[PDB]
Amino acid sequence: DPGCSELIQASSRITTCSTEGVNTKCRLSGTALIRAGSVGAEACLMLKGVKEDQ
Amino acid sequence: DPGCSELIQASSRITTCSTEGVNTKCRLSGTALIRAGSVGAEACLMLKGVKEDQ
Repeated sequence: DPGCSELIQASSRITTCSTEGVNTKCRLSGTALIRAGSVGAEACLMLKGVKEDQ
Repeated sequence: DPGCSELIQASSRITTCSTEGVNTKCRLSGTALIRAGSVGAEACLMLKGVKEDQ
C-alpha cells in the first residue's frame, strides 16, 4: 500500500554517465535535497541516465 | 538568412545506434515523412543518438 509521493527529477550537475562497450554505467557524486513524506508516504528520487527507458 | 524550418526528430524504429570505444555511431535505414519547407526555408531533420550532445 505505501509508495512514492514526492517525485522530483535530479539535476545533471551531480549526475554523469559513460558508455563502455554498450553498457550505460552512470555515476552519482554530489548532494541533493528532497522533502520527506508523511506517515505512509515515500520520498522517491528517480534517476534518468542517457535514454528514457533506463 | 533562411535556414531550418520544420525541424522534427526521427523515430527510434528505423534508427539504431552502437558504442564502440568513445565513438557512438548510428545507422539509418527506413522511410520517414516530413513537411516540406516554403520558398527559402529548409526541411531539416534532427537526429538524436544515445545522449544529448550527439
